[PDB]
Parts: sequence; structure tokens; C-alpha cells
Amino acid sequence: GSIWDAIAGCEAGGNWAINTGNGYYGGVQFDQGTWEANGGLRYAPRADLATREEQIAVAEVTRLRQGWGAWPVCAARAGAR
Repeated sequence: GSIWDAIAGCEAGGNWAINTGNGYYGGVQFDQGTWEANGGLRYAPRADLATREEQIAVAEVTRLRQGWGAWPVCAARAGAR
């Protein structure tokens, strides 16, 4: 496990391949602009097409640049806010 699993339970019901059409993708519900801005195209075209480990790698960069408050509720559910 990782802290990100609690975020992904909150954001995606633990399904890191979710792609529901709501403007967000994968286990931590990146939007496409954030996926691309934090290096995600190196792994896959969208977050939901990347593995959990790759999504977590991009999420780490995203959290460092933008803060846990980018997931204002689900990062709290994981104990990080």
C-alpha cells in the first residue's frame, strides 16, 4: 500500500483505470492538463491508461508542485491535509 491508495479509494473507488467522461481520469482523477503538465505522457496518453505506479509517480510530482489541497477532500480522507 501507499497513501495514494486511500486517495484512490475516495476518488475512484480503488479503480485506477476509471474513465467515466467527467473530465477526470484514473485513480486520483487527474484532469488531462495536469496529467500532461506533470510528465504523464511519458507513461501513457491519459492517467487511466497508465499503471497505478505510473499514476502515483505523476501524482508525487503534482503534489510537490501544487500541494495536497489539489485533492482537498480525498487527501484529507488519506490523513494528509
